[PDB]
Amino acid sequence: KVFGRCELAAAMKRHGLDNYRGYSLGNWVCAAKFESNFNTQATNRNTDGSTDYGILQINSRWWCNDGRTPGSRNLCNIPCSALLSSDITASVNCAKKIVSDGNGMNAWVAWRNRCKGTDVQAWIRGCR
Ligand SMILES: C[C@@H](O)CN1CCN(CC(=O)O)CCN(CC(=O)O)CCN(CC(=O)O)CC1
Ligand SMILES: C[C@@H](O)CN1CCN(CC(=O)O)CCN(CC(=O)O)CCN(CC(=O)O)CC1
Ligand SMILES: [Cl-]
Ligand SMILES: [Cl-]
Ligand SMILES: [Cl-]
Ligand SMILES: [Gd]
Ligand code: NA
Repeated sequence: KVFGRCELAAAMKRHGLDNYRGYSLGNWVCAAKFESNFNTQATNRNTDGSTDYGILQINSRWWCNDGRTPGSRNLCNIPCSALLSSDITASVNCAKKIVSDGNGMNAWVAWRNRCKGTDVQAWIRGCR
């Protein structure tokens, strides 16, 4: 699924993501745009052999199981494929654990380089 901007904001906000660990709703929509292009099916291979999955490109090294990342952890206790769903529940619960773990939204390289220190409220401007 390719989400529109307001549509993803109202989904994220209904799944509790808004001001989660003090990160405003504009920070999450910002990250999703630059991680996946709002596209739930997005995948990218990393050079160590793991893969990033879904709208927030969640890494198979620590967080989910795809059966091809040897001696890796599955801390969200899900298959990688679950994070490719049009229903963003799996991805959201999975991003709550990651952003809680000590490093915040710096886990998202696209968030750090393109949204941190900018006008993030611009990403929800106009939405009801
Ligand atoms: C709502 C309009 O913006 C729709 N839009 C009209 C064309 N725009 C003109 C403009 O953005 O004023 C120029 C191109 N546009 C640049 C950008 O938006 O950054 C990228 C494509 N956009 C993506 C999007 O906007 O979500 C869809 C088409
Ligand atoms: C031509 C305009 O599209 C210029 N545009 C600024 C104004 N946009 C317009 C809008 O989308 O209504 C609103 C703010 N915007 C939210 C979003 O667009 O998704 C984030 C910043 N954008 C990033 C991008 O375009 O990728 C910078 C370029
Ligand atoms: Cl915001
Ligand atoms: Cl594996
Ligand atoms: Cl923080
Ligand atoms: Gd824009
Ligand atoms: Na894994």
